Amino acid sequence: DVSGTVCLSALPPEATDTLNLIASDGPFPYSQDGVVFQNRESVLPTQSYGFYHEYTVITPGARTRGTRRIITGEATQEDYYTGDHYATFSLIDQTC
Repeated sequence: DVSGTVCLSALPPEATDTLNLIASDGPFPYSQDGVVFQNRESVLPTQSYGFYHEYTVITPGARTRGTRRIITGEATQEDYYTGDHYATFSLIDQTC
């Protein structure tokens, strides 16, 4: 299930960075940025394989990708933020 919609400005600033890189088709900081997200656990709505992709939202100080991501859907501004390593997601509203 998607846990509601969140304004971009209420997310960590790194989420804004990640969306800016998605908008320019990268390049990206991690090799895993832009791989297909399978939605294996069906947390997000069911869509075709390849409908979703994932991108790192950098955690300051982390040596690894940490727990924060944006998952894109192929729909117009369909983007989800997770801060808890894909457990929960909120739809990102870039308008606020």
